[PDB]
Amino acid sequence: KVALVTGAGQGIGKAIALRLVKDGFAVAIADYNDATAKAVASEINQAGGHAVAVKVDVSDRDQVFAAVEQARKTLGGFDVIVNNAGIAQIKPLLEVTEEDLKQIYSVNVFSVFFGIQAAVEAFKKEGHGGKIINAASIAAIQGFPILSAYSTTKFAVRGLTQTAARDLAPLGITVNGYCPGIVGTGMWEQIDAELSKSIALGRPSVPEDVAGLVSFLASPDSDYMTGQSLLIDGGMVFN
Amino acid sequence: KKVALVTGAGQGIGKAIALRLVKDGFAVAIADYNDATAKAVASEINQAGGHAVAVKVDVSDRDQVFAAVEQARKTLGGFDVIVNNAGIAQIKPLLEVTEEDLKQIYSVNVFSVFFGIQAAVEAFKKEGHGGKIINAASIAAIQGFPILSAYSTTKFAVRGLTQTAARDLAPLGITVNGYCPGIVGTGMWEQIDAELSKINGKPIGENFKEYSSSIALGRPSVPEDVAGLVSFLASPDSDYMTGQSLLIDGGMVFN
Amino acid sequence: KKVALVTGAGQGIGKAIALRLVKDGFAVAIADYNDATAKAVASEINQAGGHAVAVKVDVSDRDQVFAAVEQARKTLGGFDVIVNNAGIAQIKPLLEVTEEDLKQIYSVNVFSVFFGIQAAVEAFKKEGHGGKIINAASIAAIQGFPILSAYSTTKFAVRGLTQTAARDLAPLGITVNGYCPGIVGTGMWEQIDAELSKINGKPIGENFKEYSSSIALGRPSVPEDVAGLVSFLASPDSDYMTGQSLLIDGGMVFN
Amino acid sequence: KVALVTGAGQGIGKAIALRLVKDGFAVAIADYNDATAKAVASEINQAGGHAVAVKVDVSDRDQVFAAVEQARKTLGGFDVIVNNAGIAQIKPLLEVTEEDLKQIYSVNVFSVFFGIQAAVEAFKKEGHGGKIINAASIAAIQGFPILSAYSTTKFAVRGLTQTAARDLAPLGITVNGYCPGIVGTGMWEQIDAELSKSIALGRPSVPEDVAGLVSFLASPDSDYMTGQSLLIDGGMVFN
Ligand SMILES: NC(=O)c1ccc[n+]([C@@H]2O[C@H](COP(=O)([O-])OP(=O)(O)OC[C@H]3O[C@@H](n4cnc5c(N)ncnc54)[C@H](O)[C@@H]3O)[C@@H](O)[C@H]2O)c1
Ligand SMILES: NC(=O)c1ccc[n+]([C@@H]2O[C@H](COP(=O)([O-])OP(=O)(O)OC[C@H]3O[C@@H](n4cnc5c(N)ncnc54)[C@H](O)[C@@H]3O)[C@@H](O)[C@H]2O)c1
Ligand SMILES: NC(=O)c1ccc[n+]([C@@H]2O[C@H](COP(=O)([O-])OP(=O)(O)OC[C@H]3O[C@@H](n4cnc5c(N)ncnc54)[C@H](O)[C@@H]3O)[C@@H](O)[C@H]2O)c1
Ligand SMILES: NC(=O)c1ccc[n+]([C@@H]2O[C@H](COP(=O)([O-])OP(=O)(O)OC[C@H]3O[C@@H](n4cnc5c(N)ncnc54)[C@H](O)[C@@H]3O)[C@@H](O)[C@H]2O)c1
Repeated sequence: KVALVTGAGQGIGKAIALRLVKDGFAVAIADYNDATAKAVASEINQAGGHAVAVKVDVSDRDQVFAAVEQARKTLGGFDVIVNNAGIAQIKPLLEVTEEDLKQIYSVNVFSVFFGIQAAVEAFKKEGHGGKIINAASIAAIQGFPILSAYSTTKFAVRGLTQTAARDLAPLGITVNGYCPGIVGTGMWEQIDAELSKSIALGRPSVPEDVAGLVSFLASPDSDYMTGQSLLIDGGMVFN
Repeated sequence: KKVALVTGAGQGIGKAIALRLVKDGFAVAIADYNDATAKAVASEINQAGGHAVAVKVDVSDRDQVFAAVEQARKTLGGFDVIVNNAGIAQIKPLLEVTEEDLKQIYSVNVFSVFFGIQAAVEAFKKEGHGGKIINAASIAAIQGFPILSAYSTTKFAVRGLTQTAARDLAPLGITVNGYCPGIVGTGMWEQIDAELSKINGKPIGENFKEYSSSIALGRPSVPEDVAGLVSFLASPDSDYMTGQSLLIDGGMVFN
Repeated sequence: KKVALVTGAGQGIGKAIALRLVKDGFAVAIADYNDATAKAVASEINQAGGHAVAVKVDVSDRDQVFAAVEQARKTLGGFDVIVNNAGIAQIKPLLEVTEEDLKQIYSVNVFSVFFGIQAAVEAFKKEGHGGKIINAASIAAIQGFPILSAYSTTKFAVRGLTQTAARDLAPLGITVNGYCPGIVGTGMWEQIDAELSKINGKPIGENFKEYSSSIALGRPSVPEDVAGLVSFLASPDSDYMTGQSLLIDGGMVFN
Repeated sequence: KVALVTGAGQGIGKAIALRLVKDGFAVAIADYNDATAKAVASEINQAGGHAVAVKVDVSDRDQVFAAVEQARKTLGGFDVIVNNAGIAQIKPLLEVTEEDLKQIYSVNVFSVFFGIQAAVEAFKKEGHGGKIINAASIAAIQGFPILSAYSTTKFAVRGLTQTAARDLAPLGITVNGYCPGIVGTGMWEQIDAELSKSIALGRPSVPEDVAGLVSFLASPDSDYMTGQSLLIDGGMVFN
């Protein structure tokens, strides 16, 4: 069984990739950062797993298709895609520009359209169904202040997860999403700095928290679940 | 007299909204990319005793949106309400959606609302008071629709924007709410039904009926249904409501 | 003149709703278990030119609810709107909630709405037309509140009832919607704040303030805020809306 | 590790119980039907697992507490409770009586209050946190026609899951729920008969579908998730 994870060079994506390896997947480590992607892939291969690094800008449709097919050929199948890559824009709502919007929507939303399309083609090529797993956010469930552009892209991903699930279900292809809360990654190590210029369980999130949920969404135990965006936020928003 | 600007007011839901707001006592800027229909609606209002001005604007263009709001503020002598209503539909199987499709529909359906919010906030500040921002979402913003994936995702984005902007702008005394129509017999559903017909081979009208079979109240919607809700959202009775996307869909989805 | 019955109309939100519906032109039945306040509010309406009757009813009693609606229908000469507003709050840590607590609050807050719906539907049929059913939910029906578990669960139940009844009754031309107030300074929050104070030791008023810190618009709610929404829900402008629970909470939760 | 599952004599509850056994739990089979409960418990024990049958009417607070403590003593711990027992009332909205409401609320809602309270006491006794897992329904997310009383009880359970999660999180106790769709069990083999007098994946649900989700909710992989009601309905409602 084969999975491709975008943004897997670090943070949540990396934790997801390592957990899927533990679960028995061969994993394509897809990232625009080929240095971290190759480092993660090498770590997996050293430890006896099976991984390959693929460089891709997920806002580029051709590169997304190329990444999926490369994964499929090299790893010998294709069963799961995790559309995880994304960026945060910490800019006041009134200061958001058209260029900002074009960038963040291409990276956070169009990428998921492209990933869905490429994955479905690979599933068909392999002659079976599959699982599409999308990174949303708590900001996809309740809009977050000063992260206005970001929030709206994650709402769009939530919507995409629903509509794609409806359309692809007859093919035996499911589409679900995960909604992290506040996770101490590089993303929040930039949100932190830009913000300067609630959790029921009473602790911030670690990438492994999300990885555990994605393990379920990649497993047969989630076969009959589709179109859902699941919160693993330590109890911030209830849905 | 308070002042409202309604985008996409040349026809359909926007036109109905504009006419109802006139009835409620607003002076209204009729904003549309279609100059002829905008002028026609404005003329129809002025000849029936109301006060309206036509403003040609492509809402996907930020500079034009600011220009439209400023023109409304100057000509009508105030600015109290903006209705971000203009939008388009795309009808295409998910796997066939192109990057160009996405760039177009997000520009028109989503970026436009960012620009409308920004322009209105600046106008409210120049007028020295708060205000109301009202966004056209959709039932497709609550549950994603089959064969209209691009459209559905833009409306989800508008729903999210309504929430986020409501949080951010509340300290300024500015509220942000949305309306979610169901299946409304406008030019847009004429288009949707026709394009669905080409895809699945069902005769003209049949797709409209099947998408409408889910409606509890047992009839499709008319633009006036939506105008009534927007009247509330433009009135002082909605002053303490913000961040909400309200369904007036005859009972298709419950939220 | 159309006819509305409002339960819990002796004081607080119910009283404000009743007075606003009178302003809108309804004849109103003032329904309350408190006979004195019901009579007082009815008298206050009649002495100011409106038309009202006081009806003593325990809404947890099905026979009394039917009797109250029938009395309203006969005395006021019609029946068009019912507002199921009467309710109580309990304030108690989750692990300390008793079976007797549950039996009481579900009887008053939930079963009452079943009975109101049933009584109103029968009345609408006797009058030979459709109608509007309007239920008091809560922000606690959308997100469960700490230390008010019993109350929160009853309001979730009312939210569900609003949806289910909307589906079932739509063919009869009867709509069912709900309103979700936020933090409203009534006798109920006087009680809640006092009981929370006894639990966590914070001075009177401080719990009310902390529960209100989440409000985007930066002020607690007054009953008039809710009355404005219910005015819309009682008006023809909401005819095509059904099954919805609408938040007017100053921006605490977004739905 | 020890789990108690109510309504485990048959249907979804039984499937949940058997899956938790496979996962390594000792399981208390709790039911008002002691015959089926004892049969399921015996099946588990015969196969090398560890189970005990407990008779309980979950609408009876004292019996719920007694069942939990019996499980705790006999099986040697207490880590998970699954509040699964419930009934359906297929009665027209206008025909619903006060007696109907008293019955269905005591069985479907009060039971979950009681189960939560009893489980928390056992968790404290054992000196650790735990997992509370509640059976909601698709009818808890969108109200279902002609199942009006039922729908409202499941909405209440959804609300209870949220509020209890908020209150119990500081104790390291989580509360989540599962929302089955249309499952071919004895319950729908009564709803079927009373109804007489949409699924994206294009097939009805089997009890094992739900069991897979509950396995996740009983596992460490769900530790950071709380207050959520998760749909596994084959794509009927999206949340
Ligand atoms: N961090 C949080 O608290 C949080 C909360 C909610 C949701 N999320 C979501 O989870 C996902 C992962 O977040 P994270 O915190 O690990 O982020 P991160 O910034 O730590 O990692 C992002 C990774 O994606 C890669 N990437 C960025 N843009 C790319 C592009 N155009 N093409 C290919 N790769 C690209 C980066 O190189 C990086 O390796 C994101 O979608 C984020 O929106 C994160
Ligand atoms: N069933 C429905 O019709 C339905 C349902 C849900 C939501 N909505 C939403 O309601 C809104 C109005 O829909 P409608 O049915 O009245 O549509 P319509 O096609 O009848 O009218 C759209 C109007 O917007 C104008 N417009 C389009 N693009 C523009 C641009 N870039 N700049 C300025 N003006 C532009 C058009 O000229 C036209 O006058 C839309 O946002 C739509 O998404 C409609
Ligand atoms: N912050 C808030 O006050 C708030 C917030 C959300 C929802 N609500 C809901 O709004 C509704 C009105 O609340 P309020 O703040 O005006 O309450 P309140 O306590 O001020 O008034 C309640 C009224 O209901 C009457 N009543 C109580 N039990 C009754 C019974 N069994 N039969 C008949 N009448 C009965 C009382 O006599 C009283 O007149 C309630 O359903 C409440 O749950 C209130
Ligand atoms: N079957 C479905 O399609 C469906 C859909 C959504 C939700 N659910 C929920 O899943 C849960 C399990 O449903 P199911 O279909 O397996 O039901 P079922 O009728 O097949 O099994 C119910 C079990 O609970 C037991 N039980 C009933 N009342 C009890 C009481 N008072 N005390 C103790 N035990 C009692 C019964 O003896 C039986 O063993 C229920 O809560 C139901 O509401 C079911």
